[PDB]
Amino acid sequence: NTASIAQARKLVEQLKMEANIDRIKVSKAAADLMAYCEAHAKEDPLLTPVPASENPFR
Amino acid sequence: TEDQRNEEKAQREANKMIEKQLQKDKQVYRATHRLLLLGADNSGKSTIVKIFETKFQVDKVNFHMFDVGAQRDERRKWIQCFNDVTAIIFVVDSSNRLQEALNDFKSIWNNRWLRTISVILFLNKQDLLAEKVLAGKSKIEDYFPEFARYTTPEDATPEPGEDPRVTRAKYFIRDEFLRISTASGDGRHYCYPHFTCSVDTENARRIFNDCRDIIQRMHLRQYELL
Amino acid sequence: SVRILTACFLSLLILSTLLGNTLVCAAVIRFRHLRSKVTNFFVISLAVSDLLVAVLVMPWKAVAEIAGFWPFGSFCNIWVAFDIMCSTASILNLCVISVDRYWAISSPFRYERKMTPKAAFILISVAWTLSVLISFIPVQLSWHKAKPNCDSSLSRTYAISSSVISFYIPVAIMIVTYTRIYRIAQKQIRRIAALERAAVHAKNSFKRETKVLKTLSVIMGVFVCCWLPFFILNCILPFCCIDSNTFDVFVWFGWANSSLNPIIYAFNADFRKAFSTLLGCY
Amino acid sequence: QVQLQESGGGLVQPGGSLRLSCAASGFTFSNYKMNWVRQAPGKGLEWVSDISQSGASISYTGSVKGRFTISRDNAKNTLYLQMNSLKPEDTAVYYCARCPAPFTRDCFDVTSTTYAYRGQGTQVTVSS
Amino acid sequence: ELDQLRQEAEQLKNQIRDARKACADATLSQITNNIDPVGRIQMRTRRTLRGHLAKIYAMHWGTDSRLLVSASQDGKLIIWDSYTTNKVHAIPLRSSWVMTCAYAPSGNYVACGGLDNICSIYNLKTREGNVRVSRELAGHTGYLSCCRFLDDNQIVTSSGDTTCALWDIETGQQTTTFTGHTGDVMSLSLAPDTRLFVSGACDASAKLWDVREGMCRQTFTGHESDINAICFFPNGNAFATGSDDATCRLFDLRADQELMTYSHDNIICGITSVSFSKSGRLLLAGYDDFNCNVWDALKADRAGVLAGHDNRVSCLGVTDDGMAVATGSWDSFLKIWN
Ligand SMILES: CC(C)CCC[C@@H](C)[C@H]1CC[C@H]2[C@@H]3CC=C4C[C@@H](O)CC[C@]4(C)[C@H]3CC[C@]12C
Ligand SMILES: CC(C)CCC[C@@H](C)[C@H]1CC[C@H]2[C@@H]3CC=C4C[C@@H](O)CC[C@]4(C)[C@H]3CC[C@]12C
Ligand SMILES: CC(C)CCC[C@@H](C)[C@H]1CC[C@H]2[C@@H]3CC=C4C[C@@H](O)CC[C@]4(C)[C@H]3CC[C@]12C
Ligand SMILES: CCCN(CCc1cccs1)[C@H]1CCc2c(O)cccc2C1
Repeated sequence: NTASIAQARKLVEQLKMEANIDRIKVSKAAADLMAYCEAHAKEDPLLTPVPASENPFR
Repeated sequence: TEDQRNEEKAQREANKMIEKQLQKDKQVYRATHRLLLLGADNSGKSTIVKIFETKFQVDKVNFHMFDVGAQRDERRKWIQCFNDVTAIIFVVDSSNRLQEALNDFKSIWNNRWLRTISVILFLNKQDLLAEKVLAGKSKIEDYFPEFARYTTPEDATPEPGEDPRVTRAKYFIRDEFLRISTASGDGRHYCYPHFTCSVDTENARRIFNDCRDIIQRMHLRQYELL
Repeated sequence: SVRILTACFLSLLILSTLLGNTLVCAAVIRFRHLRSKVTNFFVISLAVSDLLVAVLVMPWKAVAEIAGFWPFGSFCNIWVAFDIMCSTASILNLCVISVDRYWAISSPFRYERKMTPKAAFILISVAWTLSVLISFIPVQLSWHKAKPNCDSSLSRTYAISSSVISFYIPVAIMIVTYTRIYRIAQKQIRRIAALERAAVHAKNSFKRETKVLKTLSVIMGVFVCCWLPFFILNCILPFCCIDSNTFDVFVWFGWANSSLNPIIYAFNADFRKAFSTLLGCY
Repeated sequence: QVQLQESGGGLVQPGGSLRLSCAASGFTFSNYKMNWVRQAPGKGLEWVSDISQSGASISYTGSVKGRFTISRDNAKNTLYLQMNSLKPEDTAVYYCARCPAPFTRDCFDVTSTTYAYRGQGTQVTVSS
Repeated sequence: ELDQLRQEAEQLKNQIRDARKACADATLSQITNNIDPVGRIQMRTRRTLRGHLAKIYAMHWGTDSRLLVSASQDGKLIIWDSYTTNKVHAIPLRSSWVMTCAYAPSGNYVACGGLDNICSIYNLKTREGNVRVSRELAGHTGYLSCCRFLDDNQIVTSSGDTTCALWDIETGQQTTTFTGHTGDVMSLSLAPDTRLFVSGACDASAKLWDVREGMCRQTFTGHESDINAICFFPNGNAFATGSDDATCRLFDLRADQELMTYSHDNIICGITSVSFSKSGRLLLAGYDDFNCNVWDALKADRAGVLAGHDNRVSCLGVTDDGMAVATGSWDSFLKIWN
């Protein structure tokens, strides 16, 4: 019995520990991913296709 | 470009040496029949042939048999490593753990990645099954109610001097795995039942005979003769 | 309308032969996995012999059969060597395929061990060497022509001996190999039936057995139906009984195998997939 | 978050009857074959019964054929086990378990000691 | 008391769910409305790499975007020049049943392991000029499922024993163990600012672990079946995951929740592998349906497809400069795409 009680205690302790954090308001978080893509879309060879003079797999 | 030509020559020599090694290792790999060995803790899988590994050869054919020993009871991810073995050897202690063996067999049989692999089914401890129906309170009827309505196949072969109750119990337990395997085999994979007990040497022949049948049935399917 | 109709059939049959034999080559050069299996070396080798029946043989007789005379002149003996060669190469490749299939089914472990690319290139080069040997040498030494336009009449010893080597030996081989394959398929059918019937009996096969007959009866029945009527009369004519306009029907029956061989030997689900992709079919 | 809660349980008389209930959340319940497994006191987990995605195919252990009936509601996201003629031998915790991946007939790990896709289970005790 | 602790865990989970609902402004699909779609991505196989005798079961790319590693269940671990197609090394292994491999960020070492429940490390830059086992990291009690180097001394491992571990390779011992997963841990991804990592684990959960502190900051639970695959988005603030439930899903760290799900009812296959492109704008995923879907990470459109394999796409990865995708599969071939 008492081992299963300690497993439930460890779940409660972890849940209590991750409940307490600040959560950054989702519109800002989605806007930051969107901003990161816009800032790097010029670099990205898979998003922005590449000529055979630059593509090493050409 | 001689700086590049020197490195190209170095990579070309490396590649051609590696390809020579991989060709010799392709022969060792293709020559070897990989097998996966399965069963409950009560199943005598450790004594069928005379990870843990067991290499044996029959008629100059190499069988390499793997038992996944020291791992957790949930298997749905590690079992996917065996999608390319030539057979699964599945070992059952005849006794109630028979329903655990049937549910394990069903899950091995119906898995997306094991659909192409035939099962060699060793129904082990038949001496214990025999004495425990020659004596004791017919409890197979209580674990499996269909053992009232069942009767022996007329193509069933008894061993010399076995009692008809032993034959009835043997072929009943055998036919349950045949019910599970026949329900979805699709001609893609087959079940090869054998009766056995822990003193048998002939099991090593039986695995070779069934691997002939697996590869024959595979070639017959390939040429649309099955 | 007989000449109009005959031109339509022979033109279509050449295109059917060209297309089918080229699809088999095209699928192997496009897709790597169809080239990986050593069984398919013999299928490629068959399809090339059949493609040569389509390019080196059928067109020039078809034009001569439309025109009613041979227009190509001194090409005649070269065309006879092409005809014997591509006919023999097709028949010997059908025989070598039956030996490959019988070795795989009869001795599956020894087959995995011994059917290396070396062994397949030996059997392929033996088939094609025996087709070159039986054709060009008896033609350039003029042993092939009758004992006294491209009339194509053959000496009795060359006709019999070349029919034995190019047809009656490979027919005895294909009959034995597909008879032994039938007996193996009957044993495996019966053992599958015993276990499925035991499952049904505890729950309380002739369709699968008919697939054996249907597949072997297509394989041998089409081969024999195309080539046997030619190779029986090819023994009779120098030993003489038959009108030339009728004998030419059996010549076209023999060559029609190069058209049918892709459907018999290059139609596993992987080849059907490769054709379907390459040709945009589905 | 994938979870299952079992309901129905406690003490009942031998020869009696009792309906178990399970409510799912965090999954599209219709895509999963679903199961009951039981643990008797001091003994291993054993399989009781299965129901497929559609409810058309069902199965039971040989101890249970006729005596229990499994059923499901793909619109309510619930699984049930109506139990009849209970023996003392049926005394166990009963767990609602789910097959691991959607769209398949294999269910390897539903009887495993630890497994992610079962509920907490409910006690069923069969005695006077 | 077990019912009281289980009930307090239900109270805490309901409280965490309400804390996430308080943060949940709008779905990312609405935020990105003004952004132009990617349109039809065309990527074509620029190489096929061949030589494995059995199913390729794993990959990693070098930091040079030029060498890559793959493993197969014949017991081979091959290192390739991706520009030239040349095999640079072809390491034999003690146990054939490999399930992961990795390549140190220096290129000095390669790791692998599988059903042996060991992680074996190979030095590529030995004084004797030959590849050999530098160490075996034994101690996991179920199959090694993923591993990844921080540097030439430190490796994170993931296991069927439902744990991750951090090892120091010179020491040969677990510098930490990460224990909170309930299913078999399937895959890892390390943060770009390498102080954190994520795992997903044969339960609906992914966890974010602190490398220095040794226990998870957050547990993400929005999946529906076994998470097979996981990857950071290139800024380290979000990650993708793919599972047997046929969805990919994007999660924030900072908002503690899902942002998006990627699916069609046309897809009934488990996802084996996931990776972003360099901008994060594409999310690539490999599937049991034998192909890869390319997703716009900001929209959930299928911006394209990679479809070159005869059997399961087992692994996928994008080079450190984003210049190519590699994909491996159970037919024994790698394809490289650009
Ligand atoms: C005798 C001459 C004039 C005509 C016949 C040439 C024959 C022998 C040639 C033509 C095409 C050739 C095949 C083309 C493609 C392949 C696939 C490759 O993976 C192995 C060799 C193999 C199987 C070749 C074997 C030899 C072959 C069959
Ligand atoms: C072992 C394999 C390669 C043998 C193949 C059979 C070959 C060699 C046989 C079959 C047909 C034969 C020919 C048949 C007819 C004649 C005409 C005769 O007046 C002289 C011999 C000659 C020219 C034969 C030479 C040998 C021959 C070409
Ligand atoms: C141009 C090609 C494709 C034509 C092929 C004709 C085929 C389909 C014909 C020729 C001979 C036929 C077979 C002749 C005899 C039997 C035995 C009988 O008990 C079942 C049907 C079966 C097995 C037939 C099936 C169809 C068959 C194989
Ligand atoms: C389909 C038949 C093709 N040809 C027939 C050539 C013609 C004869 C009359 C008009 S056109 C045979 C000729 C004889 C022969 C042979 O002895 C041995 C091996 C092949 C062949 C091929």
